[PDB]
Amino acid sequence: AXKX
Amino acid sequence: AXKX
Amino acid sequence: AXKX
Amino acid sequence: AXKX
Amino acid sequence: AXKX
Amino acid sequence: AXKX
Amino acid sequence: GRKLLTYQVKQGDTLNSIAADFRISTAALLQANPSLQAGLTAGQSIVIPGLPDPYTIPYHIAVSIGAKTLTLSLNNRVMKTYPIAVGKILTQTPTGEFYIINRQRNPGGPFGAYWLSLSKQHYGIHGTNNPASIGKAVSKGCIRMHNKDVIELASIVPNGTRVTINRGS
Repeated sequence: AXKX
Repeated sequence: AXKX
Repeated sequence: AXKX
Repeated sequence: AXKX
Repeated sequence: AXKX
Repeated sequence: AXKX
Repeated sequence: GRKLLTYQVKQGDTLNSIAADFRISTAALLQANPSLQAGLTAGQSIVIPGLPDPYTIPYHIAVSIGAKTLTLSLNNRVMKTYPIAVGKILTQTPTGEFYIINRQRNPGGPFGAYWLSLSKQHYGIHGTNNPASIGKAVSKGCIRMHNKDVIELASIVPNGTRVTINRGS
């Protein structure tokens, strides 16, 4: 659940 | 389980 | 997450 | 703080 | 994979 | 796994 | 041959958090999987030192969120079904494929005699001092069972047991  |  |  |  |  |  | 457990990681989970949640040594993780020190490979099956293979285990735990029950299947055959308690955190996982990492025996406190550590601190199973809280949904509590239920489970199922937390809907 967490952008990259 | 599960396939993408 | 946490445990008990 | 969480032994076992 | 996983079978025998 | 895997010496062997 | 040493059949050990294999955990599938994603992209976003901190290695430190994984080691902490699993209650294992960070060095051991890099020992079994030397690629972890370089980068987190999403979709890769990592080896967990100390955990047995989850398929070799002839015990399948089918958790039903909407039914607040734990279906214990021996050799793929339903043997017993016990009522359990689940929290809002349990309704998040649709499949909830987790494995038991370790089992704590007699903590001395009101943990419910035994504590079954799953692949997630909020998805772990244990007893309680108030059995009236079992069978219903809780705010943000982990999987809770009866004192005798957790004792029975801890005797029948070993480590690495595959707990499938299905919502049912």
